[PDB]
Amino acid sequence: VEKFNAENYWKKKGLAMVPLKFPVGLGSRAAGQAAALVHIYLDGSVLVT
Amino acid sequence: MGGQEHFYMETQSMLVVPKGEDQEMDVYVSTQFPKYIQDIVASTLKLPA
Repeated sequence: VEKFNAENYWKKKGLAMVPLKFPVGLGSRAAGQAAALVHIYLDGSVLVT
Repeated sequence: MGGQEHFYMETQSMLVVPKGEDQEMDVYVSTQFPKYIQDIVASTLKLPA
């Protein structure tokens, strides 16, 4: 990229690296609660929600 | 001893509504046994319950 930029006046290249820390978590324990419902029918098949 | 007609004032009535996804049926029916309706319809369509 430095080679290109020294050789080219009206076009330039650039390069960057960036690190990531994305913390995950809500305000409280109640905000992160969750629920489901599961039925098994007599033919063995399952309905979930 | 003679028989007897039920003579429920509401005659046999149903509305059968396909969802249009994964062969889902919703069956609205005047019945005493929803689970049996589920089974016979599912069986007929060759679908899991």
